[PDB]
Amino acid sequence: SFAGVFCILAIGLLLACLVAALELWWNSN
Amino acid sequence: AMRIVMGSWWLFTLIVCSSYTANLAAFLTPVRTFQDLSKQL
Repeated sequence: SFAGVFCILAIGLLLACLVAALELWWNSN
Repeated sequence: AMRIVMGSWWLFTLIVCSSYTANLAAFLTPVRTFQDLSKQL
């Protein structure tokens, strides 16, 4: 009952760790 | 500002998916039943 259901759940973790490194490198400089 | 954005409009659709998800769950709904042909299975 849950196949493409949790796909977006990981996609949010993708954009999470994406901007997590992205703005951190933009702001630690 | 722009750092506050990530999971927000993510939840503007994921919970909607979840609402449609939990929506459908029951929409096709000695003594065991009431009809003799329903007993035949």
